[PDB]
Amino acid sequence: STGSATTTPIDSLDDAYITPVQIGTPAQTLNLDFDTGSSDLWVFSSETTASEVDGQTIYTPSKSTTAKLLSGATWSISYGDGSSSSGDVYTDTVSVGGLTVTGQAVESAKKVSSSFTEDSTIDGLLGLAFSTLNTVSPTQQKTFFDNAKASLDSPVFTADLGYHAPGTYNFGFIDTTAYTGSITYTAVSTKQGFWEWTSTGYAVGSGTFKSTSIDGIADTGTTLLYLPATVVSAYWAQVSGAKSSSSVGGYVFPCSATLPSFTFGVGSARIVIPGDYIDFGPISTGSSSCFGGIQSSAGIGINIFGDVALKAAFVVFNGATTPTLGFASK
Repeated sequence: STGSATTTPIDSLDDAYITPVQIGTPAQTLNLDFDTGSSDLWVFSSETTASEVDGQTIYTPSKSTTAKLLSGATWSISYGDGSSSSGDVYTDTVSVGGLTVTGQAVESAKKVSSSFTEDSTIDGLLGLAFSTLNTVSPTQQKTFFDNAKASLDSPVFTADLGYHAPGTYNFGFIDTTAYTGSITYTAVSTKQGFWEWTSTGYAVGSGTFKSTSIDGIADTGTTLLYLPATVVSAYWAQVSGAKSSSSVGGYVFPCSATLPSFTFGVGSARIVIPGDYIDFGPISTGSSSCFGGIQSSAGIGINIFGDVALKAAFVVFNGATTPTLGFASK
């Protein structure tokens, strides 16, 4: 089997991407944030505290003839941005782009933090990291990909995120029309539960490539590119007027600037992030200070190849017995 679904930016900055997902019988379609940095499929629901719902589409398990309460199971998650959610668990039929999993754990939110309430375009998350990070207790649950894997033509999914445009998540096959050149594969460590790999270095603009190992995670659920302070300083030093602002919470730059590109290494290959992808616009409405898309990871504890980086590539998440990642230009 295979599946193929279009993923669409939630706003003009590509702050996140939503993908339609069918849950239950008859189908209830919710727009979920596919997140390769976490492993819980959770949704706004008929159980979510009413004051914490503001425009989202909810899953109502009592209207699904295939929903079953997973007795005793609870979940609670906190994300790197400080957001969180928690609730109870149902199993139900979940379909993405024509690919159907029966018995998928659907985590129903009883509580969500303010940032989720405030984003009316995201109805929940669909985790695609390794199932060892799933938060369901006392019986940990499998991700949608883990459940589908055995049935897929090939045990893979791919992320093809657009810049200011829709893109595609495919399951079970690699669309050879969707990228240029060849795909370069690189080793993955699953020890932290993430799609964790080691980039071979970087370049700023037309500058010479620096060979240096950068361990980080491929995370579709993070907007920006988070890299060591040395690397980020070298990038922003090439932008007149750019500076790190403690009051704003990162590097800012004059909105009048033209940004240089940023290249990262995948083995002997190179992925080029155009400068425009690094512009996240005014820090507040009407300001001439703009927020940078490359930021320091020094306060995180891990480097994160988020959407800024991934949307410059066609990315293969290979869930074979020994997982690997593949990157191609496009």
